[PDB]
Amino acid sequence: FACKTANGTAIPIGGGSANVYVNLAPVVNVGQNLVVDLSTQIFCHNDYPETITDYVTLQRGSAYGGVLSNFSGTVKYSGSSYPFPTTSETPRVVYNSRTDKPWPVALYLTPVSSAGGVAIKAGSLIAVLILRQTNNYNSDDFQFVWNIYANNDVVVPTGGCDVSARDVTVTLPDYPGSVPIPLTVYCAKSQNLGYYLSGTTADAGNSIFTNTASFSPAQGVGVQLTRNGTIIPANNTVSLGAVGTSAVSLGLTANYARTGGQVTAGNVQSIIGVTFVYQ
Amino acid sequence: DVTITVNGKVVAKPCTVSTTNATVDLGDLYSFSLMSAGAASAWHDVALELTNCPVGTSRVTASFSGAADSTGYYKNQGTAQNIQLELQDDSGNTLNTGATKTVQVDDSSQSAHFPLQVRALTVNGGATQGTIQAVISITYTYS
Amino acid sequence: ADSTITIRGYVRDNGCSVAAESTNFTVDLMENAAKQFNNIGATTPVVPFRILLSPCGNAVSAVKVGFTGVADSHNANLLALENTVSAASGLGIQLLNEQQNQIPLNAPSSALSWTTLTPGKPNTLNFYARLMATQVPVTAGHINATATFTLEYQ
Amino acid sequence: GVALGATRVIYPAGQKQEQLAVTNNDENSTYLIQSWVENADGVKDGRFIVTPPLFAMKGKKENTLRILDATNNQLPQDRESLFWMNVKAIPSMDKSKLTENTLQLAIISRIKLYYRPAKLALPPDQAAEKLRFRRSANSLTLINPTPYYLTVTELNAGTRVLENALVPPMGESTVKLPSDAGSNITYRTINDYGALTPKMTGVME
Amino acid sequence: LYFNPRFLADDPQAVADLSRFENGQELPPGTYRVDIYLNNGYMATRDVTFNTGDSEQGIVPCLTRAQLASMGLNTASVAGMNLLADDACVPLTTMVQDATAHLDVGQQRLNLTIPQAFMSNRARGYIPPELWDPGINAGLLNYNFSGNSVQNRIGGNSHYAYLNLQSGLNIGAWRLRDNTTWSYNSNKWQHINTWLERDIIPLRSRLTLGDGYTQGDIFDGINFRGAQLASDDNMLPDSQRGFAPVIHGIARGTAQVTIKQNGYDIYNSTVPPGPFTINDIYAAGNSGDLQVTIKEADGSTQIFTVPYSSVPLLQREGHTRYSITAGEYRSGNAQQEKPRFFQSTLLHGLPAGWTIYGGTQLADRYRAFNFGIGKNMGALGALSVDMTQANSTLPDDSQHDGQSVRFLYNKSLNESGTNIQLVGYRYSTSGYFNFADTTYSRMNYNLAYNKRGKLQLTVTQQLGRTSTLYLSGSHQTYWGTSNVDEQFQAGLNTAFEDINWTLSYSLTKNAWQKGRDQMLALNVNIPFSHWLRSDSKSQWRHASASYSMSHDLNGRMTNLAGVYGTLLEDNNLSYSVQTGYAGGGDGNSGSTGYATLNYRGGYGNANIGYSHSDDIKQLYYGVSGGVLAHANGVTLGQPLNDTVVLVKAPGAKDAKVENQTGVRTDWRGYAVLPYATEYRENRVALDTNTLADNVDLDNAVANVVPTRGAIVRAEFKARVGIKLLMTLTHNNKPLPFGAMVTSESSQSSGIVADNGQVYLSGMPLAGKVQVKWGEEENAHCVANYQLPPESQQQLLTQLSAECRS
Repeated sequence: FACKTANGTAIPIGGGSANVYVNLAPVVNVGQNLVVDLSTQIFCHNDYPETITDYVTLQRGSAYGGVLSNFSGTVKYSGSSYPFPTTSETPRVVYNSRTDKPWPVALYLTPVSSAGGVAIKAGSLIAVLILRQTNNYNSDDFQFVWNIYANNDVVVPTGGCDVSARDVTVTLPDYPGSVPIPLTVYCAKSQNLGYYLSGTTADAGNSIFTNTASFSPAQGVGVQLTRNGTIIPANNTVSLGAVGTSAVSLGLTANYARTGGQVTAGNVQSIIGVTFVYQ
Repeated sequence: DVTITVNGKVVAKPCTVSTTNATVDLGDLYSFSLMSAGAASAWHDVALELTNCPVGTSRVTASFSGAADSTGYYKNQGTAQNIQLELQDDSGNTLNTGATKTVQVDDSSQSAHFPLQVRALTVNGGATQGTIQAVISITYTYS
Repeated sequence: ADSTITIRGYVRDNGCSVAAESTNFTVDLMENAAKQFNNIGATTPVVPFRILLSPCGNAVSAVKVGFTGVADSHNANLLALENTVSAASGLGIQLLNEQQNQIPLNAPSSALSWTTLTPGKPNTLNFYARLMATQVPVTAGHINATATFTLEYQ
Repeated sequence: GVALGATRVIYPAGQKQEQLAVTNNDENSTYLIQSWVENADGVKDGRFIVTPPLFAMKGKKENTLRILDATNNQLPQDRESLFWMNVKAIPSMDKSKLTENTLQLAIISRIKLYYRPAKLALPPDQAAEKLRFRRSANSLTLINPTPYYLTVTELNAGTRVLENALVPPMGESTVKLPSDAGSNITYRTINDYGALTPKMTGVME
Repeated sequence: LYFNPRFLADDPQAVADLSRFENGQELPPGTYRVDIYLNNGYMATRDVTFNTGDSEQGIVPCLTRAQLASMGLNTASVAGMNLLADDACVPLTTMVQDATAHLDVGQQRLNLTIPQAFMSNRARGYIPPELWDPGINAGLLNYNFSGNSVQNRIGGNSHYAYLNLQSGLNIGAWRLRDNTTWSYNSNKWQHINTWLERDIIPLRSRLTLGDGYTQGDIFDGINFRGAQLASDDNMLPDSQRGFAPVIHGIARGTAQVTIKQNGYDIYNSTVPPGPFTINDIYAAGNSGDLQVTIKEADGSTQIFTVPYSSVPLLQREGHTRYSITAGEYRSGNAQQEKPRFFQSTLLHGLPAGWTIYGGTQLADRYRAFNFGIGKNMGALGALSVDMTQANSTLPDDSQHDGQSVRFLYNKSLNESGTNIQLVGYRYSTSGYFNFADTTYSRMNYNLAYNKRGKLQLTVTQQLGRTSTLYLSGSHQTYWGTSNVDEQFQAGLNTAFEDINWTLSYSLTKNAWQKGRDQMLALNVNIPFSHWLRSDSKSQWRHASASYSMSHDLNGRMTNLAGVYGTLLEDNNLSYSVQTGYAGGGDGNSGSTGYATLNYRGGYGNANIGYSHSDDIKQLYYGVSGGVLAHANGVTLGQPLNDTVVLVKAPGAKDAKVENQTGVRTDWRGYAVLPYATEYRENRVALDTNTLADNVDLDNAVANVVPTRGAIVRAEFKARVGIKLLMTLTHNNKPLPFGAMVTSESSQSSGIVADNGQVYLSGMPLAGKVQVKWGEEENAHCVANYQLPPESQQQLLTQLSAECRS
């Protein structure tokens, strides 16, 4: 029994327990999204296929761990589907080969949130699984708990929709300014969506954002957001209709805004957020 | 959810000048008044017109320049002797060669003005017969 | 070159000024009592007098001098007194230059010479005068007359 | 004690009146101003009404004389006129010193007056370039073809110093010339502003 | 005063017209509102009770001790004046030697022959405070209109309309002003400022209620709204404006003190025997030291040198300037509050070159203290070290402390080369703040970036005789970041013969952006005035040509050239056509051009400015003017510059005053002067050349002392009538030189010239002619005249008449 990996080092800390370091590749699917696929990185084999037979199975009470412990989902165990954490024993899988075959365990998650995702840092607790390994040599049984840790900064999305980027930095020209914002929104199912504007403002019509800089700020210069033909105010649900599965953009345009009379030369910097609302 | 970083920059653009040939005439003077050391002629007010300024200009600094002499005043370029030029303002400041002056720009009309004054005086007294020629160059600085 | 200011102006020079000075006669008729003498003899004390020329310009180079007045019937080259009753009886005032010469009375400007001066420095003309008895003797009275110092520019 | 405006007064044709500033310097003396209009011949003419001919001046004060025109266009329009102006000064004296025998003086300043006609051909700025001579053995005759007035000063015929001479238009003026003179003639003319023009030579025919 | 008529004209009899001038008429009154003169100068006008005396006229004036103090006479140089009372006659003619009386009621004057040896001392150029005009109860209006014609290729249809309006009001001694605009794009009023100031004559202050700003000297400019109690330096004369040390000298006897400077004499006066003070030295820091000596009569001269310095913060001993402001804070920002503060400054002069100053700012959440001492020591220059201890308050409830310092040094030299003028080294800590930072709050850390150190450097240089080098540069440091603010400027000024050469250089650098900007341009000015022929009326003359070449050392090479001159004789229409060419730098070219037609008429100013470029074209146009609403009506004219000099001339239709181009007179006869002075004397001259044939003025010299923001009239009595020349003969005998000819029908009189000629102005068609040359013994020449109706289109008529008796 040796689950040798190529991307990380499965150091057996605590006997059977180990801390494997694998990568994260979230796959946005229909209905049930993929979070962690252990069937492509960890290769579990047997050095003695003629004298002993490994029987890897899963016990009960194995939920997530860390900040994702309040979620749920399903799990795929060698083709068979089961909800995440199983109340009962899953059937055993035989292991009698020297060929480095993977461990077919795929972790899923039920989308209860619309568009946003949870940022996972490198080297953190993800999910706690209590495994179980028996043998045909004797009636002995040993317990061991493996932990899934990360090695990079990959944000796992929760919903069935995924945006292009999360950190978009645009550069405005020196007054006038009209540049588009590249942002594409794709989903796995044709459903209705809705976005709105939310930020720090100080005007009366709720269309001019504030300017919070750090070194020599500007006065009388505001940030105004709009589409091709209509200025979009703050806190207004704007629908687009039937969202396809192709590259669908918003069509936003960032422009300047004058509030006061006296304009002093300075630096312009603000914070603009967005939140998708299901319809 | 999704963060948007918006960064901009406001620059300063120069304005448009209107007047560039404000000729101040002194007329005719007598030699009896400039005989004694410490007398002067009458003042002559003059102003400038700086309108049509774009968004990004609030501080206009004007710089003076010209020829000087051993005293510290302006050098006459005529055939007359013992006579100099003095430039002052509405606050009692001596505007020499290289003097600066920064005023504020109104926003409701987007204009700017520079009121000045040119008189005629002597220092040592006893002005000779000749003409008075003086060229004053003013360069506009934007910041 | 954005804004230029042209300063223009012209002045004119002033002419000279003449300062006058009076002259008192303190001869007290010393030689006019016992003389009983011809008209060619006149022993009178020389009373000097000067004309002040205090500051001029550069527009004055050479001027002309002259002395006009009322001549006498006995001699046109002499200065008569006032026709009063409290005066003497027959006198004359002879004018003299720096070189002690007889100045011609009522001479025109077409028979005179020029006089060059220097600007900046103050000018001073030192002239002289004396008296001259004309008639057979001099009675007591008052010696009063007048003169005229007329200059001429260029 | 008497200071006029300038050495000469230029009166162009077409004007109405001129100004003449008189500045007194003696503060502790009172002077009387008495003016009239003479001519080059000696006749006391009355074709120029001057205003205030009799006025007293006390202390340091400045006034302005005015000269009108009363000629009724009886002058030739081909040349200028040479007129003279006199300013007579009368001083003052005390009351308690009449028992002595003093002597007062009279000051008369002789200034010239010109009459420039209108619509001429040659301007007076270059009216001193045309000057022809006639070098006689014992004399010198100047020729002024231009109908204007020229004041020739500092006349030098080499190492000799001559006097001033005035030349009328379209006439001849014979002046004295010494036998020990040079060849070239150097002279400096006088303009209308009373300034001093620089040196300029000239060869004759 | 007795003249001799023997040499006046060459006969026994000329006019008994010599008594009238000096002592002509004696009279018993008294109170008839006579002026008071003191050595030919108008001081004031009071009512002096005249009594019976023993003099040339017969009457003597009666003054007091307190009235002679404000006149100018030293009461301490006269013994026995203090023993008298304050309500009796002072015998000045007997006690004070050589003090005669001279009363002339014909022109309302009273002269006092007082010598300067018994008089006191005052500065040369003193103006009396009782000769100030507060104003005329009227109003004030001013306006300005402008427009634009901006046109482009793609999206080039826009228009602008900028209108201005200035409302003023002057009732009594109050100065009420108002300013407003009117914008119009392709749209309402907007108030800017409204204050109410009031000058103070005895305490020499300037009360201001409303909008205003403080001085920039101790603290930065703060726009406020409220009370403003401060003094003005404009009321002080020009002989006492600046810095001048007190010269202490002891003279044994009557000597002559000649103050010499750089080999030239600048002052020459007599001093009394004993102590004497000199306080009439002008401000000249860049002219070396002073050489004051005493030329005693024996030949003992005291040679001593006194150093001199020139710092504007240093004051003179005997002067005190203070300023107290109160009101709210208004900066016009939408992210600031309106707190309350209290600024008060005080400056006092001390002897031996010492100055003490300091002020405080008392706000609710701001306290700043300043304390500076200025030391002048002579040959080492000067030094002014101040300490600024402020205590601000951050808006996030955190109190902090901090102190500041400013190093200022000055140094002058006479003839080794050029000297330095100003060096400023400002230094502060991290916990230093300003008044404007505390007012910037939009609550419910923000920023922590202030100034650290400021360095100034400006060194001028004069090498040779026709060359001047100017060097100037600044320096500024901030905390935390490494942003360095530098602004270097260098220029060259040389004039070869008539042509002027100018070579400048700039180097700018900011903190919010990157890249060091520089510029190296030149300027060639060739005036075309003396190079061409000169004649009477060219209309092309007073022409000059300019030529500039710019180079920013980055590939962009541009140029500029323009020819400007005059066209009219009166110099009213001004043209300015300039052009250039672009290329390099970023690949942008083009041929720009400008055409501005400035015109200055009598009623309103108007200008046409044509602009041309590659893709931007526009036209400049605007009409200005000013409306003066007075009691006699409405008089138009040029726009004022807070100085109103009104000229009242009934009958004048085209008389230009003197020195103004385009300023004329309307059909009613009123004129305004926007270009004049304040708190001093002025000279309003009147040319009578364009007053061709019906109106003859009497005088043309006006001498009034206006103030700041007042209306002063100008009385000039005109005469209506025609002039004529006559020849009066008294029984085939001519009239003497100088007589009096009056008229009952007209206001004017006459003066008889030589040969029986009289000049009259403003006379009717017929009138009685009264001739009285001597004393009133008999009525002798009473005549008249009769002008013919045919002769009317002439300038002057000449006729004769004859006396009837």
